[PDB]
Amino acid sequence: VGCEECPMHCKGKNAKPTCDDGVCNCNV
Repeated sequence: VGCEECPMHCKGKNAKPTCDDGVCNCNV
């Protein structure tokens, strides 16, 4: 995953993606 490829991976409704040291992660 990546910062420019996060939205594609994690996609829901109340799940916002985040970038931490090149580590993408979606929470809220």
